[PDB]
Amino acid sequence: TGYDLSASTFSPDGRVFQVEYAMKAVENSSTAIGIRCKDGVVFGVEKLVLSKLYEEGSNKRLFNVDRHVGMAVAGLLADARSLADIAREEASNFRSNFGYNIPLKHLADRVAMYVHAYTLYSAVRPFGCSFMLGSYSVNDGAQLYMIDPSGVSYGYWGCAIGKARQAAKTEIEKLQMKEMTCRDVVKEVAKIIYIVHDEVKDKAFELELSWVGEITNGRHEIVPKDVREEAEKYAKESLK
Amino acid sequence: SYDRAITVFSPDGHLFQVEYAQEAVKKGSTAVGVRGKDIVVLGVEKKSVAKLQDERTVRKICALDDNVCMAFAGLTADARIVINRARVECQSHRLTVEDPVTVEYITRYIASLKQRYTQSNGRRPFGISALIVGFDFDGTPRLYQTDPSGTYHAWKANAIGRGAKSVREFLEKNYTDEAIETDDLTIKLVIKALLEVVQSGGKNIELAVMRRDQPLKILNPEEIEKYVAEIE
Amino acid sequence: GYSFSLTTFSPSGKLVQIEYALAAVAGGAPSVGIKAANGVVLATEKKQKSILYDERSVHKVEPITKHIGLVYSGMGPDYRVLVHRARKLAQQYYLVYQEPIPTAQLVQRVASVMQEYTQSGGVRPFGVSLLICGWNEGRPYLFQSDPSGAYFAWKATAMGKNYVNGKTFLEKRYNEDLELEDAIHTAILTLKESFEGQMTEDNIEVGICNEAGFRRLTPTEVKDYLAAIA
Amino acid sequence: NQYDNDVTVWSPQGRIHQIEYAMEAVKQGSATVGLKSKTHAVLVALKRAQSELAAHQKKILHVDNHIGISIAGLTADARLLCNFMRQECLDSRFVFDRPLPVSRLVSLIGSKTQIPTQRYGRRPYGVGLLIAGYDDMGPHIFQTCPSANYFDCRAMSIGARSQSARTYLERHMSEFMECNLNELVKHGLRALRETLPAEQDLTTKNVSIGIVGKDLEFTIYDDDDVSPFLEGLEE
Amino acid sequence: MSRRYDSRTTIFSPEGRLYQVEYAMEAIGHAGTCLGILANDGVLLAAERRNIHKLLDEVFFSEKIYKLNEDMACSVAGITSDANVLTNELRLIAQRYLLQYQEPIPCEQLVTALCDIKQAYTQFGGKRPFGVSLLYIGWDKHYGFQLYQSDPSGNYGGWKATCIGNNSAAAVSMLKQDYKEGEMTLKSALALAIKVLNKTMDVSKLSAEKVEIATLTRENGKTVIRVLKQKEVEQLIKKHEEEEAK
Amino acid sequence: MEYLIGIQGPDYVLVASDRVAASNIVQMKDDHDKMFKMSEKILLLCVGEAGDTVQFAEYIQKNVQLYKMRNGYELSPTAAANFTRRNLADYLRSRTPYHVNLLLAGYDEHEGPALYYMDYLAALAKAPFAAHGYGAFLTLSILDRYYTPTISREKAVELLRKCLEELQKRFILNLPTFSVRIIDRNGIHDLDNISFPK
Amino acid sequence: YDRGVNTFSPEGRLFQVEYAIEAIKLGSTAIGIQTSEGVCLAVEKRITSPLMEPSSIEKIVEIDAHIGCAMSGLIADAKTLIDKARVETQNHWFTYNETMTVESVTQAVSNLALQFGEEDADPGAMSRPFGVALLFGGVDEKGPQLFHMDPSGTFVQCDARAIGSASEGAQSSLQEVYHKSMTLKEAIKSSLIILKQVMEEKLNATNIELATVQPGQNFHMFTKEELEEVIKDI
Amino acid sequence: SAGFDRHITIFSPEGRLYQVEYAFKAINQGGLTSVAVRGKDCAVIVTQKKVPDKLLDSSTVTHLFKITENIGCVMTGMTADSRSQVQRARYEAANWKYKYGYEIPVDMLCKRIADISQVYTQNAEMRPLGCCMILIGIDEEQGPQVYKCDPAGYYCGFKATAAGVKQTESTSFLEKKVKKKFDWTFEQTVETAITCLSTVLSIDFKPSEIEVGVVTVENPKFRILTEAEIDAHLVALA
Repeated sequence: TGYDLSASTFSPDGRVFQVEYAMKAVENSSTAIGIRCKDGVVFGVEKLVLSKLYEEGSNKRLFNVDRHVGMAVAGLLADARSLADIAREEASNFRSNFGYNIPLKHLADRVAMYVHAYTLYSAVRPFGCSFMLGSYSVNDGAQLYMIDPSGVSYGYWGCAIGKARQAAKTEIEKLQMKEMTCRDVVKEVAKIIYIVHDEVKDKAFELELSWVGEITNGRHEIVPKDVREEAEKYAKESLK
Repeated sequence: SYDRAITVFSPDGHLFQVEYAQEAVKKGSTAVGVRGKDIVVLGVEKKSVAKLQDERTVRKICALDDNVCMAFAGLTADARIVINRARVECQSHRLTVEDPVTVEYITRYIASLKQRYTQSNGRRPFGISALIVGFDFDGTPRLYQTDPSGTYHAWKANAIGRGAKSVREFLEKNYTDEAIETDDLTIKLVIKALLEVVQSGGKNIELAVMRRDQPLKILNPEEIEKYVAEIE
Repeated sequence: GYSFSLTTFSPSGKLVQIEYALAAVAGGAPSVGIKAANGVVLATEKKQKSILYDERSVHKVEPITKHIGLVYSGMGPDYRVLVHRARKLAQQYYLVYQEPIPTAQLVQRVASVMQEYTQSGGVRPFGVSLLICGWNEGRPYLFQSDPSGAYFAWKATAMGKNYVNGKTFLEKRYNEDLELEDAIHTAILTLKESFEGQMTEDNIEVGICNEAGFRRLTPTEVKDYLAAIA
Repeated sequence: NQYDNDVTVWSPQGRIHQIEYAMEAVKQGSATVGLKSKTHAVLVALKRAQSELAAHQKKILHVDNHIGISIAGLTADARLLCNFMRQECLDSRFVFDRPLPVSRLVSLIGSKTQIPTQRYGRRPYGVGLLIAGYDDMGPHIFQTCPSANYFDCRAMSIGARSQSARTYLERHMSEFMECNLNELVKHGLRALRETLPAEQDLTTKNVSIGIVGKDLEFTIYDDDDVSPFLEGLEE
Repeated sequence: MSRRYDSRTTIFSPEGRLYQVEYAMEAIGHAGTCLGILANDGVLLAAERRNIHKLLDEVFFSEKIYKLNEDMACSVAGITSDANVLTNELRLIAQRYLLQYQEPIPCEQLVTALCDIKQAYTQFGGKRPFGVSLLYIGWDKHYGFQLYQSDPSGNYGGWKATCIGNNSAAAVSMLKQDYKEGEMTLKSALALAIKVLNKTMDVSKLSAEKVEIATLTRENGKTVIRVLKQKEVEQLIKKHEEEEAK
Repeated sequence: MEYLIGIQGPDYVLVASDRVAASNIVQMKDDHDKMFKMSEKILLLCVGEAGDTVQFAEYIQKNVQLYKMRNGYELSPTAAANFTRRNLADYLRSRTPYHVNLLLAGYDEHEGPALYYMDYLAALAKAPFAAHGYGAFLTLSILDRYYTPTISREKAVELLRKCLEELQKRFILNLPTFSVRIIDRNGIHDLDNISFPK
Repeated sequence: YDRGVNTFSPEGRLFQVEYAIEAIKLGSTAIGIQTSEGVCLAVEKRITSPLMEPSSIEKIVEIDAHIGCAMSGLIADAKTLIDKARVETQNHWFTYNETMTVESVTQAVSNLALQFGEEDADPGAMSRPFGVALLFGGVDEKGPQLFHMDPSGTFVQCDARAIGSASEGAQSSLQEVYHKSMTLKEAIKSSLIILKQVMEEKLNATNIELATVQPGQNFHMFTKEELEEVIKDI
Repeated sequence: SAGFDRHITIFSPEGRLYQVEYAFKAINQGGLTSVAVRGKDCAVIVTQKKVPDKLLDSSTVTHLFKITENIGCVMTGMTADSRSQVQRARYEAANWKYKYGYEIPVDMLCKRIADISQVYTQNAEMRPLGCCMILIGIDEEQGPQVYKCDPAGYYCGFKATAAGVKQTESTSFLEKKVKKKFDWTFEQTVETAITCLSTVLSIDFKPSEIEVGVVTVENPKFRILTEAEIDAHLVALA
């Protein structure tokens, strides 16, 4: 009887529907995945091109958070573009205040604190986005976290966001991602994305990948097309 | 603080909140006025008197300045705020500009005062319609009626309150320029216009006038008794 | 932040929200207090579902200062904030006037804060009631406050469930010239008439004030009061 | 009814109907088109008039020397953002002494549209925008939306009958990069030709264009400057 | 702020009236019966205490008969809650007059100063109005003895006589027939008040613990507010017990 | 420095002041009016820095007029003083403290005439007579000689000129042009401005 | 009730802006016309009662020497915008020591028109948009230009437009009557012919107002003096 | 029910709060459980860890928290509410030591935390947090202490606690168990506390299935028990 009219009200079952409805916007968002490895972390994005008018590089869901940190999101595409600056705030302030690079956990903390800040009131709405954050460090190495629309942070060997999660997750639970190198698995990561894909609504798409890890010496970089074509044209061999 | 939209439109475009402010004006006390040459006569009839009331506090005829007085008909609540703020505007107009308060200028501030709280967020419109009377430089009579909506006009003869539509309609036939040459022609005619709602009464009626450069004066029941003595 | 007051008038004119608060403090744990002779006696009962919860840890009886202490019947957690602001007003009193605060003036300044939350927006009224115990200028003081902020005063009173029976039991047993020790007896008698079942020293929570200050009783001296002697 | 009321209300579908009806404001107004070459970028928008006595509303605005915009949607939301866009273009040279990249400028355009979406009681701007400009990397056309998302395209047909005229942009898209100043206009005029029947043509009063280019900073041509371009080509 | 959870207290009715304000007009009608009488040599206020019980402390004072300042006192009829908040804010504004002008505040200036606070709510701020009705008596350096009556809406006015609380309407009917305008005096207002009370009082036996009356009399060039002890009051009650029949 | 003087009589208060305002080595205008009309029965004077006199006076002057409108009756002289002082003392701690030396005159409905003395330090002292400026050095010794609380207003006018003409015989400034106004039961009345037929 | 001022309609319209047009249709009817010599602005006073003085209601005010102002629809909302534009003109003149063009004057009105809102606003915010209609004529180096404005703040150069209750029958006829470069005084008398048709009352001298502007002459309001010669041709 | 009492926070016709009681029962929706037992020299918390995904890291996901040097923590409820509320608990002890210059006791720590959760209940503005906080530690004079803070703000010293999906059944199960009233040493407090959740949930916990934090007199710094010693306590039943 209107229990869910705002997020500030708890349902008689104790379940908050508005934050759950905000997750349903993520549940209907496009699927992107990334997985950490021993050498580093790899990111990926499935971009949906509806019309030929879209230029290459448009609708880029690959984000640059910091020197050693990238970002990949699932949800409303303008949401994390605010969090992009917010993530750069902690990236700039930490290096300004404490004078060295920020670990992934400390960044995933205050951001998750900022995600949960908007679930409280009735005068704001929670984030309609869910994202993962990897990195690489010398004392730490590849770590993988994810922040849901409710602001919860978990450690992950692997993770999936967007429309179909367990479709990739179960397959990621079947194949061991632990001791393998991101350079070898980046070919199979595209294959998992192609398995998540189905043609009913969506027709054509493209793959977007990013670099962080020992191959990049810890500094987050971007993959060139040809090296990705080595995975792409190999994923075309595994497409069937 | 408190920010919310108060005044909104209607399916036909009318203002619900503003029209209800005009409803309390008609169902309040009845006040009238007429603009002569040398003098303007005002009056109000209060039938709520139980004989136990002190008649100093019930006065709805106030003075915003020596050159400008006022009366009102409507909800008595919001009237006291406008009476105070306008008197503050008077002295502030004198403090800023040595010239006295212009009768037309003080209305535009009050009209903007009303309209502001009407359209501004987290406010309420005034339930008062005030009659502002004042004379400009060198014997220039000016009579003003206001509206809770903020629109003001000028009137040679005017009426507000209960059954004032018929009073204006009664004056429509009975108001000419052969009359209102002297205050005696204005007053009696006003009382003749007051005879619409007369209950066998008029000690309930309080009269006050302002004439030229002269300061405000309130008529006593004795001067009223002379006018009450002539009915037929 | 809400700037709009959460309480409005009823078609009958009575406050609807605060009227519910009287039923909120009604179903709470009963409490008894009496102003007798040298001080004011307050006997409450701390009851839980099992002995698993410690008595000494958290007490319903808390001192506001050496002189003054409070009890309550109603929502439990709502009594917390009232303790801080009291002591905060008590210290801000003691900073200005360098003296202990009289029981009279203290309640008005505390009740004014309670009534600010029935006016300003986005704040609900309190679901707990206060019994003010203080001793000043030689004469003991016992006051009663409600959720609406109205402060009362009583020679003897009762609060919580079964106050109907309690008030009738007070008009019977209560008399004048009763000592603090005798006022403890009447408070225990009312609780025996109110509470159902066996009554131990761990259930009942008692504290008093006198010329020597406000002190909370020990479980050992209550054993003699569990025998229905004084 | 229930959940359709406010922007911050999450429907069980997850969609925000006030952002939905914000995108509807684009369909409720005149069609605007823009396009770019390897260097030049051209904005051709249909100027709309309510009646035939009144002149046609000018949708083309001036942002900076190298940047200009056009709107399809609510008409007064432009000057709200236009004051900020013209301010940021001044902030660039006031500090960096160089023209601001379009990707950095549009990222700030989305900002102002991100705040009211997640806060109660406010409204997004439901007007469609066309942002084109020349910089170190050449022409970049970034279209925004009331959803606060910004895109990048070579050409766009938006507004009333948007998808109907995109077939012309889809067929000649390969030419748009190879098109010269005239060939951008030749396909720029026929871009609006697909938005109107032959009974409504491109004329001096109801049509205005603008062009920014490699060595040519953004300029606006309205009636007689486009007269040799308007006349001589047929619908 | 949302919408639904905001009840919009400041919106007019379709009849051009205020619901919350008029609910307070009935709310004060269920309050304690209270009246006052303006006389030549003084003024008094009769107030019934809604709590009549044996265990009541009753050691302090008349409880709803307060003291505003040196000049003035006040009675209380309404919700006892908001009455205490006003008395503090009244003393504040009352001392600010004495701060700058170094004079005791007159009765009219003090009333018109508070009523702007009441109207600052009904007009704007979103807060609920007051459910309290107050009578104002006092002496000033100009107008002398004054009797004022406030309301929840902020309006007020002077009165020769008036009654508030329960049975205020019918209490005026006895004041219409019996009361002589301006003729009454302090000692004669005693008999006049209780003679109207005893019939309008719903609870019989006419005891001092029910209605406790205070007076305001200026003495030696200074205003003095006095509360008659139950001894003298019961003597005045027995005086009415004489004047009821004998 | 400009000079002010006033005298409180039993039924009256008589004030006199110089109308000359000067700067540098020259006297710009000799008709400058120091005497300001606050209300019907109340009138005010001031002296100080050239710009602060007229600036600060209108604030205290017009604020009394706002009171007269609300209650219908004007302030008493006693209420005007303490309202002027506290408002003057507040401007001291601000960035622009006003240099002020003033004389407050008025006719109360009971106390009758009243005279009040204040300085740029905002110190209110009720006295039957007061002076300001450098003239207070060469004048006030004359008043204590010839003044009595029972003095008539016509004796005051006489003794006033005896105090005023001392400035040209000794004091270095000219200050030929003086003004005179008086308040009584009937309120503010005016007298001929004192001049010096050189 | 149960809605905000920023809530879009199912058709993609602002609620208060939808009814802002319906609020204008209850007001007075005005017709502006652009021509070579200037911009004609004429409106009937729409007297609501005989006892009202016709000088009380003034629907034509002069902000700039060559540029005037008009009022239609809701009467109160104009006096709020009267000062706003007059501040902008002098704030512009105090800066550059020159007169603002007629095109930029309409730019400053739409800036304050959309300031309405609820959350994230100032204390001087507006709850609802302005329900007043504005026709701004004037002459400058750019020439005489007629500007029609709506409640939403949209302004455009216009040959002729009809606003107010009688606009319907007038606007359809304005397309017929107004042609090309036809002069100013001919557009004055040709308007009153249709105005006499669209109004529900008889045409009187003081019942309407007439004011125009020329390139080498300041904007001037015409009293009953010239109005006798106006009505002389009918 | 009358009016909006089913939505915002206002007193019911009988004088209760529906919204607060809703979120109170929302703690059961966490799909887990926790318990805390006070020993002679130590305070033991046995809480459940749910790791359904092998991708989910077991170490980084924990209810056991470190508030300060000498104090640990555990949380039962919504993780978003928990993880956020613990950050403010660290501000206190920080500001505490910045103010009074010593470690905050377990007593005063729960007070300031739970009193701020009351600002939720008092306001329809901010919703209460569905996280049920249980704090332990050491007070060198009183030894170990065990507290639990409900979303309403109520707290008391507990010999044993109840949290998670089954709460009322926990205290009912702890009736006969605590009725023994024997003195539990460090190892006896650990071994007895493990029996609690093992019998009710019908599991027979594995070392990886749960996690147990402890703090002791001799070791005032908080101690995280590794899985090596957990199985050593698990064989006490066998």
